[PDB]
Amino acid sequence: SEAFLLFSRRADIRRISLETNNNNVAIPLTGVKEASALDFDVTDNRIYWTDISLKTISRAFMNGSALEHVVEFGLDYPEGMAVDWLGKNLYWADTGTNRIEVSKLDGQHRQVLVWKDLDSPRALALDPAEGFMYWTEWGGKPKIDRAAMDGSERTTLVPNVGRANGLTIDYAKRRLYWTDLDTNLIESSNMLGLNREVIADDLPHPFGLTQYQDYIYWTDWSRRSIERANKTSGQNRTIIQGHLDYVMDILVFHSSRQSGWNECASSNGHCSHLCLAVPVGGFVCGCPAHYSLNADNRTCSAPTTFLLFSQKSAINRMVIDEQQSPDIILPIHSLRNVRAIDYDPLDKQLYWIDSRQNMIRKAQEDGSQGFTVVVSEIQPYDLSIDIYSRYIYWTCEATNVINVTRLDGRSVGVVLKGEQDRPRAIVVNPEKGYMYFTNLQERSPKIERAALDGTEREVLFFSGLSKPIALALDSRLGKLFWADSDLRRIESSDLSGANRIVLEDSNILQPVGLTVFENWLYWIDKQQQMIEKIDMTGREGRTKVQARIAQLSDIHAVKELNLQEYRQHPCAQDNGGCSHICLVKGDGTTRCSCPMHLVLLQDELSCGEP
Amino acid sequence: GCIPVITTRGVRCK
Ligand SMILES: *[C@@H]1O[C@H](CO)[C@@H](O[C@@H]2O[C@H](CO)[C@@H](O[C@@H]3O[C@H](CO[C@H]4O[C@H](CO)[C@@H](O)[C@H](O[C@H]5O[C@H](CO)[C@@H](O)[C@H](O)[C@@H]5O)[C@@H]4O)[C@@H](O)[C@H](O[C@H]4O[C@H](CO)[C@@H](O)[C@H](O)[C@@H]4O)[C@@H]3O)[C@H](O)[C@H]2NC(C)=O)[C@H](O)[C@H]1NC(C)=O
Ligand SMILES: *[C@@H]1O[C@H](CO)[C@@H](O[C@@H]2O[C@H](CO)[C@@H](O)[C@H](O)[C@H]2NC(C)=O)[C@H](O[C@@H]2O[C@@H](C)[C@@H](O)[C@@H](O)[C@@H]2O)[C@H]1NC(C)=O
Ligand SMILES: *[C@@H]1O[C@H](CO[C@@H]2O[C@@H](C)[C@@H](O)[C@@H](O)[C@@H]2O)[C@@H](O[C@@H]2O[C@H](CO)[C@@H](O)[C@H](O)[C@H]2NC(C)=O)[C@H](O)[C@H]1NC(C)=O
Ligand SMILES: *[C@@H]1O[C@H](CO)[C@@H](O)[C@H](O)[C@H]1NC(C)=O
Ligand SMILES: *[C@@H]1O[C@H](CO)[C@@H](O)[C@H](O)[C@H]1NC(C)=O
Ligand SMILES: [Ca+2]
Ligand SMILES: [Ca+2]
Ligand SMILES: [Ca+2]
Repeated sequence: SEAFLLFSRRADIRRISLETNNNNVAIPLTGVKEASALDFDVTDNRIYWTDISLKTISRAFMNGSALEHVVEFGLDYPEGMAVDWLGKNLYWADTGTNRIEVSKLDGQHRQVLVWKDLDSPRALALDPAEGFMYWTEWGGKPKIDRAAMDGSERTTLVPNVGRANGLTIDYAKRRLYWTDLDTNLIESSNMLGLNREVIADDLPHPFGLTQYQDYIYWTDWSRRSIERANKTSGQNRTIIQGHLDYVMDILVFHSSRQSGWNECASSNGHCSHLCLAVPVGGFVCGCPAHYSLNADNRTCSAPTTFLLFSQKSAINRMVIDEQQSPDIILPIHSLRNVRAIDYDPLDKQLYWIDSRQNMIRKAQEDGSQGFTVVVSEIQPYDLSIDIYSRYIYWTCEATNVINVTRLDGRSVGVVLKGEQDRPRAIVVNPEKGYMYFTNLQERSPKIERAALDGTEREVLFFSGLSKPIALALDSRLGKLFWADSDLRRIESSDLSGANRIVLEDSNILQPVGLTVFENWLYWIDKQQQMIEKIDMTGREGRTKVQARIAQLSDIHAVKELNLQEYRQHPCAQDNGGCSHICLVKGDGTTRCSCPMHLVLLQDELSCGEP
Repeated sequence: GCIPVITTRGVRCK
């Protein structure tokens, strides 16, 4: 339980003993590029640090063992971070994403706590024994803010201040400390931001700050030092170490800095996912981002109705609620060029085409159970899942076919081949037994319909098209939707091809995807880097959903599957007995068909070779 | 090489 001073500099985290004169050592870390923000857990002597250049948060024991990345995705500049040693939680702030997030100390159950009207949150301090967290905001109007450790009742504590750093709590004396990088002061106040006092005014460049016993410790970037002085008088100064340029953070490794108790410490509040300290009532139960807290206030429920949108190297999820929950990146590894996404509502699994690997991959939203459904002259261009028959209908840019594969990877076969066919975008309609696709023949783009076995093929549209690259449909309204990236517009029509109408053609730069959510049609504008939606009832206006999203690739809405309605489909029960293709006719009855390389047997159910 | 720079929105390499 010796007192240690830890500081971050360059790619190292180094250690200074505060009790023995003879002690300077580097923590044996591997693979760190820029060690910024430091904290620790008194429970297990683990140290935590963020990396501005790696855009990660990591942890390890002080002897360098059990190096672990706990946060990897969705970080831009994680300059603030703090361990909740009572609730066993990890808080951090990102000045790039303008977010303050929480997760378990192993990174599980990541949730966003502050995301609105937040400009450059940088320095974070936690008081779990009281239920408050404090942070500094940079930006146009810098301030020191306060909130509960669940993000609620956010308030501005100290409005007149420059860019403050090294926000530190003196738990014994109930005082806040910080450096001001604009006034070049070290200041102190009470927990309410009152009784403000300048502790040191003669420092040329104070940056980092911490407190131990009757001393405060700071770093000066002009003096290249870690220095220490009386926390009350500012005197009794001593230089802990010099010739240390650009120390990012200092931290006191001692149990006195992590003491006290709250309800989360004794029982985790019995919460399933997150126990968050709050001032009044002690604690509330939290949930991972987009999850719902149940009626018991103890257990969480994952969203069943959400919006997925993908970039070149990311697949994101957002919900449509009224607290305007933020969009999150799904922690999915090895994404290189995502060009199309889909979702299976039955097994709750995410599907996408990566055209760098020329594969159809599938995973869960946590990135687990990664599976390759289609692999190597294979060039998947678009995909659409038949959720009842458990097939993927996907287009192949190399062989110019429409191929069908089951979700587990077993090949059904090709249902469309053609000399001059260029099948690119595709949406299935298993409810009516048809599929819709674009034919990007040079000098004659087309939107076509066919049955899910290739028969009954007809051209619905062959004019007023330049590059129809995205398709959507809705079986209840009987409507088909598409976006033309060259004509820069979105159209719709009946599934029969009647009532073709232009939905939107103004202020669209390059629409490359679209999807339908109830009465709302969403699309992504790659060049304009935004998501937009229009109310198809005409009631509400065209709304900008999110902007500044680069490399947009696809967008896909997911509605909670109604299992009673699902099992009412005849092809959901043993494919209707069909070996390969189960089809729905106008009679609502089931018929079986085959891929192009098989023929239907006299069993009226099974496919065989010619 | 990079030197840390205090900006309006945080510390950045510049
Ligand atoms: C860092 O710097 C600080 C500030 O300079 C140092 O703290 C000061 O230490 C001196 C010397 O010990 C203290 O002077 C003594 O004060 C007592 C009582 O003073 C009362 O009134 C003060 C003025 O308002 C007030 O600040 C005091 O508050 C302290 O104590 C209360 C009580 O628990 C506590 O709650 C607070 O948080 C403060 O800690 C207090 O109410 C006075 O009686 C002393 O007289 C004795 O000593 C003299 C000479 O030794 C002797 O002649 C007398 O006969 C008598 O025996 C003495 O004046 C000063 O009060 C401290 N100030 C603060 C704010 O704490 C600190 O020591 C430095 N740290 C180091 C050196 O490591
Ligand atoms: C979970 O927290 C809820 C906070 O809103 C509690 O709901 C509130 O319960 C009140 C009764 O104590 C009730 O009058 C309020 O309408 C309601 N608040 C709403 C709906 O916003 C809930 O408390 C439970 O209430 C009923 C349902 C019983 O089950 C009681 O035993 C509970 O205290 C909390 N549920 C828990 C703690 O299981
Ligand atoms: C920490 O410093 C205090 C204060 O030092 C005094 O004030 C400074 C501005 C500087 O001028 C010092 O040289 C002064 O001595 C020390 O407390 C003082 O100790 C002297 C020595 O007898 C005494 O005469 C004063 O009354 C004390 N002042 C107060 C406010 O208590 C203190 O001893 C130093 N701590 C250590 C561990 O050395
Ligand atoms: C490092 O610390 C951990 C945690 O106490 C311990 O299990 C391990 O034996 C220590 N030594 C090494 C070499 O990992
Ligand atoms: C269709 O896909 C299967 C594997 O999914 C593959 O074996 C077959 O060759 C494909 N047919 C083509 C590309 O024409
Ligand atoms: Ca600190
Ligand atoms: Ca599609
Ligand atoms: Ca889509």
